[PDB]
Amino acid sequence: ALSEIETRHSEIIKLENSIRELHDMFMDMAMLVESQGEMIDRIEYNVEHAVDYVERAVSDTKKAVK
Amino acid sequence: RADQLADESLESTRRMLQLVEESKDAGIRTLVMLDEQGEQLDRVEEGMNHINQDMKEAEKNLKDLGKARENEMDENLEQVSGIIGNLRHMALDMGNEIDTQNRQIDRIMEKADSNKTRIDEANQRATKMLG
Amino acid sequence: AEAMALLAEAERKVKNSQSFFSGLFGGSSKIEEACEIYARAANMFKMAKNWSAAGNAFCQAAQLHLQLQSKHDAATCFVDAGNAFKKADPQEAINCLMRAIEIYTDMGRFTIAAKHHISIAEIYETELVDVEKAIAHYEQSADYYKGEESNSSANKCLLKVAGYAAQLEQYQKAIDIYEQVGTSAMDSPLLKYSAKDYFFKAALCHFCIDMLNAKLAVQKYEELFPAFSDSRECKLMKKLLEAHEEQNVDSYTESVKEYDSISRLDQWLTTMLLRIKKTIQGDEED
Amino acid sequence: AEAMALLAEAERKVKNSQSFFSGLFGGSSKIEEACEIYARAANMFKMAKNWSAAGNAFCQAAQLHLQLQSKHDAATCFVDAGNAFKKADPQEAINCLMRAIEIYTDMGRFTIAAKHHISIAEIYETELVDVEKAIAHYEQSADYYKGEESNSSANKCLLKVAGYAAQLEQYQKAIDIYEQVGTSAMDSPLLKYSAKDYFFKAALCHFCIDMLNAKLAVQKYEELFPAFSDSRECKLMKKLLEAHEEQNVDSYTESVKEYDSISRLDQWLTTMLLRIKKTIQGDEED
Amino acid sequence: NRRLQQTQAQVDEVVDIMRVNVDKVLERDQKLSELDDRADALQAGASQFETSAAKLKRKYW
Amino acid sequence: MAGRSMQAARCPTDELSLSNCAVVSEKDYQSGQHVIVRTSPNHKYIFTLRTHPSVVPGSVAFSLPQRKWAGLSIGQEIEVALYSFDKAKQCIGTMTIEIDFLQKKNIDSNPYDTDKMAAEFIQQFNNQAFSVGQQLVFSFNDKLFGLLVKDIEAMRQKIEVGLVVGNSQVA
Repeated sequence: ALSEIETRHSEIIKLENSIRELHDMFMDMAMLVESQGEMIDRIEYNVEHAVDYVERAVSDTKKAVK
Repeated sequence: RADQLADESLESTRRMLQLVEESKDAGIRTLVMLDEQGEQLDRVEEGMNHINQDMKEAEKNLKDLGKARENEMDENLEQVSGIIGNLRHMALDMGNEIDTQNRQIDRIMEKADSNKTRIDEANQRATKMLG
Repeated sequence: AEAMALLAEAERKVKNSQSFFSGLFGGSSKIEEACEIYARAANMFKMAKNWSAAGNAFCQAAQLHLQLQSKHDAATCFVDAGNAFKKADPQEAINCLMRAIEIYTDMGRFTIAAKHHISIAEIYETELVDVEKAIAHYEQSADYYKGEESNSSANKCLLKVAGYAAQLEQYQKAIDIYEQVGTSAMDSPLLKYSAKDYFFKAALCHFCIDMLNAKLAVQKYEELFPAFSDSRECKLMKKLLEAHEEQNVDSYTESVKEYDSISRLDQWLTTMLLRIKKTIQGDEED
Repeated sequence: AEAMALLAEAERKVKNSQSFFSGLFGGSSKIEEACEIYARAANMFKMAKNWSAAGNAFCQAAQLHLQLQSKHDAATCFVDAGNAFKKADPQEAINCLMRAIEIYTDMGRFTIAAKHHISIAEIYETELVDVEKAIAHYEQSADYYKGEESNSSANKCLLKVAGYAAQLEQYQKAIDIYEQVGTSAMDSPLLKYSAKDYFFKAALCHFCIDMLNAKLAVQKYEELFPAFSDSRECKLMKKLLEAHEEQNVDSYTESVKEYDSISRLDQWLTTMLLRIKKTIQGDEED
Repeated sequence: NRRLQQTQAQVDEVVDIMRVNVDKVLERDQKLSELDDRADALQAGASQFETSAAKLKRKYW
Repeated sequence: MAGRSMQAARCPTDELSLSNCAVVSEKDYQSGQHVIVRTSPNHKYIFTLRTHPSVVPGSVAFSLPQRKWAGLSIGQEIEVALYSFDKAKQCIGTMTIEIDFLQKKNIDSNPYDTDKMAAEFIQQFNNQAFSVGQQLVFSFNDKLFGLLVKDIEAMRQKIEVGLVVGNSQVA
């Protein structure tokens, strides 16, 4: 029936693009996961290094009393 | 009209499959990164605790010095359905992962400030012992 | 290495030294030691799953910490205490948190003041069930987040505020919140996708308005047929607005029946849609 | 707890000591204490929601910090001042922000300099509405990001630049940006997907184009019919190029209506499409 | 026709998820940003302290 | 209780005009109660009340049809008092009404199923008071009409004023 194959059309087009919008999110999100994935590249960097500077700080201070 | 309503829709179903499948790959990469980024944080946590423990040792010592078309078409539908219902699988997983790391970062930011203020106190309590 | 043992030594340590004990010096050096003791106790208490004991233990170490002058790490201890009581059997879950924020607030730490401010409003609702005090917090908290330009969290909290404000009859005061968070969301080409629901909520929330507050909010919204995300916002709304302007509680209840297929209604929507269905029924046979 | 009082004490201690006050040493030790004072003041000013007062207070604490020799934590204060003025009634914000960058820049902290730089132009566009000064910043900032290896961010900024450059009429200066951000987007198979819109924009922007500058940007494009994503880029473009080269403000305005079906047109697109829509009419009428 | 409307809401079901996921990336924006800057200014105040400590070393060691 | 001074007003909106109910304020009465208006020691009328936060405290609003029946004018003093019916002798069972078109420029001779009318008349005028010789407007399918009680019978004695219940047969 035309009322079926037709309703199907407007429904499928309202099914694919319904994924479009969703697809757009995976686009932006993915672009953000990598974007914010940069800060972590610095976090890991800073953290360990911050421990290096502090470690040298706790050492000198201890030897400054001995 | 039923000829251009089904076919076009078929070319439409094709777009769906690829769009989701091509996005799922990005989803994998996302989860793949979420896993790695998770380790990078489990390595940051070690710092927060390390810094708060060492600074406590510094202060003490410092203060010390101070003081068939509809058939295959329908077949694709069963595929789209199985993929979407699967898109949630990761969608949910990536959710827990985030909520997890997000919580871990909270403990970091907190301690981070406590350590920061402390390191500043040490610096100030260090420029007052010279001489 | 016994909990009670530590608690005891800790007690004998925490006390302003005087007379023979004081000798020549003292003060912070002792009270600090006691703090570390109680913390070490709270540790094994959370071990044996005593919680109550662990929480109160942290309360001890914390309060003592203040007696030394160290609000920072103290407040953090207050947090360990709050988390303890929360996931425990006694109360105090609310007190510890208030005692933590009173510190983070004055110390000039709003970033966190709001972090636990939301946890607070979350417990004062899911536990104490005090929506009127929860909203006050969700709100003031969003104010702080907005100050830190953390628009995101600011919105998270506002969404909570309005969301429960509607359940608390505060419909108009809710739509205002949706209007603000709705206008302060279009700026980001990433919230355009979410900006819908805001308009749907604001267009559903009715302070018993007789004019077209909704017929106007639906218009303020920009929609086109090619939308598929929109099909889950105004398309339905318009059909509900006509179903209200015509006292037809059959077109509204049938439309909610159809719409309840392509997009399920959460508890919130149901409660409000029901409230609107009642504004229609209570107006028809009458 | 008196802001006015703190603001006074801070003054009485913020002055190069001499005579019986200076003693043997001194200097930075005092001015720092003063900074802490004004900070505490701005803190309660924001507590009472006087913001403006809090902002100017931070301005004082910051300015003082410079007089100590500590550009770092100083600039951070300038930031706080900006967040205050922004979520306040005065307009100051911009100033503080500029004063922040000059520090992060001279210090070498370009990473954060750009982090704020983007927020700068973001305010000079959402507030002062001075795009001419916004683009300059989005650009100079993208240079820093692109220098910090950070390609993604650099592209975010470039997108801002070109995007608003076409609104200001700078079409060619926009297509160049789209071309570059397009060739530097394929090196990441995690961006190929979006590389479309870039070509679509670069081909839409017309500096009174008369030939095939766009037909050339659409031909350089590699569309894969079986790669359905492209259906939101070139396929339309070709039909528009024809509707342009054939002085037909109907085929173009009909194609915009159809494409507006399979793919919702956003603000930007609309504005530019209408501009091209008139370049045809005036040519039908010459 | 059934399998059609059947797949519909299912897809939208994932769309509703991305929504929450998007709200998750925003949270990861506030944290990283401010924190990365704070922890970055840490090495600044930490390095200086290590410097002053060097002086305490050449006068007390 | 025993009676209080009130002032006649106009119906709030056309909405409460198709209910044939005296609209009052929430500060005075409450929707559901019955009252007896007084204009003289011999002219007593009974109406049904319906609250509305638009009415002025200390006054009752009546529709045009009601004012043309009880002889009420916009700006007069009347004494209203609570009236409780006796569901045992004043319950309407068979009431004959003289239906008629309200407007002329819309009077059609087309068929009108009475069943649907007697079903909608009890669905809109239920738990209300009616008197012999009372005049009101009937809204059947958005079509304006006019009624005129001729005779009322209790669930056969004739009653002055009755209470239309759920199992009431209208003719």
